[PDB]
Amino acid sequence: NKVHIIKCHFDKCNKSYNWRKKYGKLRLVDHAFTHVPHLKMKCNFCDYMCKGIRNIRLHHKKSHPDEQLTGFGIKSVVRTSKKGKDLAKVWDECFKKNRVLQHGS
DNA sequence: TTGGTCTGCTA
DNA sequence: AGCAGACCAA
Ligand SMILES: [Zn+2]
Ligand SMILES: [Zn+2]
Repeated sequence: NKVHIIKCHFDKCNKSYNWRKKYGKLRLVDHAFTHVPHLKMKCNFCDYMCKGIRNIRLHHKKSHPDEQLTGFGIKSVVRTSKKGKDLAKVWDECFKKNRVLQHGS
């Protein structure tokens, strides 16, 4: 579980992250989504909107503590979003070239 | 908010 | 495994 330098390969982006296998991909997925125009996470309990899985979960925790029901899992985003193909596409454009992001290597 | 870092378990 | 909840710092 050593530290790896993960680089975003999207056009004109110089973002990089210190990353370990155990971290998982939340921060990386959210960064890829910043390259998706007009993509927004809408709160299912009010008119709040934001970008990013981490942010919408923080909104749920702070603004809706009576809703014990949890937000979406990271492995549900691609397969249930109407723009899921675009989301998986922007992930590949951003991070696919980082070989260590592959499972089992 | 976001980054850097951390880790128990539906281990 | 790595999700996803956690901390503090900026
Ligand atoms: Zn980027
Ligand atoms: Zn809300």
